[PDB]
Amino acid sequence: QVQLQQPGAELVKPGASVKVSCKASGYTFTNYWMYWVKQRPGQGLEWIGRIHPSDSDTNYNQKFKGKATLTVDKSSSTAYMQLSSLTSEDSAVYYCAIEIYDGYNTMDYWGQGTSVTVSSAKTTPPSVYPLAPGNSMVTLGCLVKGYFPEPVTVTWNSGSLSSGVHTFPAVLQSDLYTLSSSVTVPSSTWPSQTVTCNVAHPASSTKVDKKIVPR
Amino acid sequence: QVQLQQPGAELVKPGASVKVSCKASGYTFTNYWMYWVKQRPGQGLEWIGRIHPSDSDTNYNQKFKGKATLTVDKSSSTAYMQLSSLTSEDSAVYYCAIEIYDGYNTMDYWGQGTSVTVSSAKTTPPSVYPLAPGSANSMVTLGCLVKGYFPEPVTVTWNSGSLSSGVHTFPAVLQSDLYTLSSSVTVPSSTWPSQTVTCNVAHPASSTKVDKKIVP
Amino acid sequence: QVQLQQPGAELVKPGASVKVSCKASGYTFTNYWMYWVKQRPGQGLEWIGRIHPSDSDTNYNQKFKGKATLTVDKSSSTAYMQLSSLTSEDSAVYYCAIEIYDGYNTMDYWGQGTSVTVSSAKTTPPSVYPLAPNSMVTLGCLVKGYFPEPVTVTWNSGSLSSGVHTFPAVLQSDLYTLSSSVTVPSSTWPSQTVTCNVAHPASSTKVDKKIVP
Amino acid sequence: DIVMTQSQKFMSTSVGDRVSVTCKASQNVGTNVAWYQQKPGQSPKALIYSASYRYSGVPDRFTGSGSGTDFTLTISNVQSEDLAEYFCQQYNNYPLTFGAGTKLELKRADAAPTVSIFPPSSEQLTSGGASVVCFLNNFYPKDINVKWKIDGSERQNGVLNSWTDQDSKDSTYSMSSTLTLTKDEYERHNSYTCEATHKTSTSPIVKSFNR
Amino acid sequence: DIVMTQSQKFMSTSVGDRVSVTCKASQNVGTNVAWYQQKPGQSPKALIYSASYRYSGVPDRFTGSGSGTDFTLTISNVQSEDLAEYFCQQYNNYPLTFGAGTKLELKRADAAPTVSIFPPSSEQLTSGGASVVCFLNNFYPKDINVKWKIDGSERQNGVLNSWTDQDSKDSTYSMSSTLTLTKDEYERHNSYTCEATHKTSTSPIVKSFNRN
Amino acid sequence: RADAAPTVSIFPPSSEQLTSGGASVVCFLNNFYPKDINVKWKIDGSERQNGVLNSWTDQDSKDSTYSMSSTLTLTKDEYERHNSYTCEATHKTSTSPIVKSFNRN
Repeated sequence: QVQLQQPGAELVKPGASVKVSCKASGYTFTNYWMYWVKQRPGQGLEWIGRIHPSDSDTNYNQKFKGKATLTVDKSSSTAYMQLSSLTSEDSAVYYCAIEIYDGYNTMDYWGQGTSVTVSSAKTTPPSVYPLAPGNSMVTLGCLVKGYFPEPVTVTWNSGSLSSGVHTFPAVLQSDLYTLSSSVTVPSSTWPSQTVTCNVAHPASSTKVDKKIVPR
Repeated sequence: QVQLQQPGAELVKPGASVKVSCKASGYTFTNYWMYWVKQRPGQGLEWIGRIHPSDSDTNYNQKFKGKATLTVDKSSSTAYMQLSSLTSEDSAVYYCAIEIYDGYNTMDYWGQGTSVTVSSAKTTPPSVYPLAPGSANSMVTLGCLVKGYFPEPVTVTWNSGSLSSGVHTFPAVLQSDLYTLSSSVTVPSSTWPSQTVTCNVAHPASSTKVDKKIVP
Repeated sequence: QVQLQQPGAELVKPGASVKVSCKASGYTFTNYWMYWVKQRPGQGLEWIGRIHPSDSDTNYNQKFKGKATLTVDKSSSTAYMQLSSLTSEDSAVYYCAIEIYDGYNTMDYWGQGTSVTVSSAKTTPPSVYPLAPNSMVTLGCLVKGYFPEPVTVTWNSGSLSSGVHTFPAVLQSDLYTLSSSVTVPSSTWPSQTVTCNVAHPASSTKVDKKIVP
Repeated sequence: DIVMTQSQKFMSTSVGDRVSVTCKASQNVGTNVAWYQQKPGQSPKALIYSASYRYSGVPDRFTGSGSGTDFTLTISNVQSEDLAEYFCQQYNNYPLTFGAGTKLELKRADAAPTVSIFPPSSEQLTSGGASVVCFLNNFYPKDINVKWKIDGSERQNGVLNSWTDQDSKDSTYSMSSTLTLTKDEYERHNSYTCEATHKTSTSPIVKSFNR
Repeated sequence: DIVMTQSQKFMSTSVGDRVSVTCKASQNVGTNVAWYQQKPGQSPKALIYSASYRYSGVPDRFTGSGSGTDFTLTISNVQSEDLAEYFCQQYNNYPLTFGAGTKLELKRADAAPTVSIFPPSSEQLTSGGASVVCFLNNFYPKDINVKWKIDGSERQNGVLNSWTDQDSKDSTYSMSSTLTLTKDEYERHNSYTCEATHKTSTSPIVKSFNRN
Repeated sequence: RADAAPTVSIFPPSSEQLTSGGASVVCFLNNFYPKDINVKWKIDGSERQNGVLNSWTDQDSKDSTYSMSSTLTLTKDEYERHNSYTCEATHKTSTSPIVKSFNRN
């Protein structure tokens, strides 16, 4: 299967540099242009540039002339975008993407996007707290408090519990992020069965599974 | 699951330095004190120091101030203890440990310990020889000779851990800069030689994993 | 693998009959004598008889001569023991057993035993009730009002076997009731799920009861 | 550079009905216009290329039209799963430029919030902090007022509010409100009340607990 | 530094009985005292904190008591699985200091050793060396003597002996004795004998094999 | 083996059982020695013997101790007519009985 693997988050100090990777697999790496898109938080999409891994031919957006440099490593089938002289305006999600037309259909494939955060603050892993109640349905919750930087992934019962889930956007407060997640299940499900909130913070290599225990 | 992950062993030349790693997972790395304990071969426990990974605040045993340095890497949730100017007295097992009180119960969590050996000798993988009884009871004793390795430790299991009862694994003995230990298992005569009995030996210091079948 | 498969229980009316089966597998059925042993609940071992599946040659205890009948079915590798005119004295566990010497070792093989209950009462499945309440915590499982014996009680499908006390059943008005306790670390419960698994093959009952706070 | 306008920042319709987006290009871009869909938290998804051609897997409900400078994206039989931001983009000249984006909104009847309150967990209390969490789930419209009361006195500090986007299942909204105190301050009071004021009723929805 | 003095280096009892190990602090440490259990080859395990409170999973058989300078760890209903070294620790003052450790022993009846001898494997003979191994398993008490005879002649050069700790199942001891020779010297003789002298018999337990 | 005091645990009737109009209060007395032991049931301080059934395990295959489960079975009406349910264990390991109890409330 065609895949574009991108790391989750990159925390880089101001003035420093960073190299964002995009590992391709499942197709001929040197056959399709590799596009790079930047999206700042709560903003729109911006085109950074494109590169053809065959001969490293590039088309740049003049805005990112001295900011971004696209390279490829054909031995590993990996594309790279190096960002230099990092500022707060460079904090964004960076996507790599390709477009394949096989002579029958046209498909687009995107990486998950790398959340580059430019800050002098250090990484802080989240503190995961259970939200258990003190009806035909019951609402359970999960408090993911005091982490940095973005993002975190929250799932319920390793993704097996998806309906009735509300995961709330993270809010930045006192240099730290905090979010919460609620899940509503039949009263015959909890507390008879296990309900687990799975929190993943890749910037700190953190994976915490917190079960919602009745008291 | 809360886990502390330490490498099994490290072989360092005298006067050099070594950085022991303790990789944490399953909990908020910056919420609990990281403790370090030293145990020399055959001796008791000694407290080296503790470090709080939130702000790298440290408490050091004054005996180890110039010797041990505790750091953390929050981006990988890993604690490090660096030992410098290593001497023979620094050959020991070094544990990392944490203590979690969750408002209900108090649990302790320990790494397996890293066996640090300060020596100028090089690594030698073990030779594993089967101990099969002589030609021609209701129970038969088999064995396994793990000879001529360095440094400690080695792990010995039978049938990948399936055979645990009736097992005697003997402590290693140091002779001529080489370690030797042995292991015996006693099984029913209906088990051997009708079924395979395998001595699994792992020596991490040499990336060695040998599975030696006991053949009649 | 050599094994002897017997049903766990049989409920038969007074004066009626029962036919205990012993399904043999993993070996040549017609090469070894098949033995039958009776054990009243709380008593000793009694020998009923033996039968060779090769030609149905039999040796009987004279005590069970007029009551027990031994037969074999070679097409199904199954031995049978039939009892007739059942009385309350015939309520017991009945074992089939063989002995195999292969020139090197002598192995014995036993069936699980068939609990034969001679009663006019009808089968009743058990009601399984959870028992929920330091460094250790004791949980419990109440298996009330079943008939006849036996029931099989495990914890976490057998994965929880240390610290378990399964108490013998008591009889009251043609109904049995037993309880089982388990002591686990405080970090295990209520954090992780602990399940009481109760099997009653006489009523084709399999109930899994999780211990919920 | 060539500028893609998209005059509307929000488009509104009902489930089952249709919507449309215009995209104005500063110069003639021929038919080299693409349309992307971006649901919250996901990567962009290409819907249309060459003004009117769909990518594989894009349903008939999405139709692109236009040539020259006036391009339109039309979504018919709109369902709650279509809640996303939609961008136009020209690839006729370099550099490649995107539109500002148009977010889809779905109209529906009012719905009162289901409110649930949660005291601080025993685990957090060992850290020296105490967060009280109030969930306000599946309400419409998105405007809502939440107040916290401690023993009758209102607290409008140490509160963290967060709203979900429009729900991809029933087009409702949800809100999380977290009142964070120190453990000492928490144990110095008894009643903790969460009051939700929504246009569905003049009487607030009150959830409270006594510690 | 505070000196945590465990008066006894060894504590003994029988299975099912009770044992108590004391620990003496040189200064008043209040109740900020912890106890640890370490079975052979394993990481230490915390049993007691705050002098008398159990960590989760620690059975109630382990109880702690004392305040100030005198502290006591008591193990009730002792089983073979409780064979370990037990350390007291003070964390009232810095630096944190442990005791010297008290090793638990279990008294039991005598047991004669089960003796097995093993000729050098054909695999080892390709290396130019030859090791003869003798296992002496499940004996009590620990004192035992092994003599290697090569063609009826005692050989004590090249003998490697190793003793296990008390077994965690039946509280017995086991010993492994290896006699290592060169390949050429092993083939220069025929009778190889492992003789076990233990207080359970006036006559040694003899196991021999002939290289033929 | 040496004498050992029992570990006493009391359990009120489950809500699942109360739907059936029956109620069983279970008391566990685990890992004691010797086998001789006396259990007194106190309902609102009054000793009750009617409806009490006892069961002893065989000698434990690990520590050679004994265990015993005492179950007081009454009707749901008789259950909710009282409040204090107490399990008292008298053993030779101590003159004072080990008292485990609960209240309905």
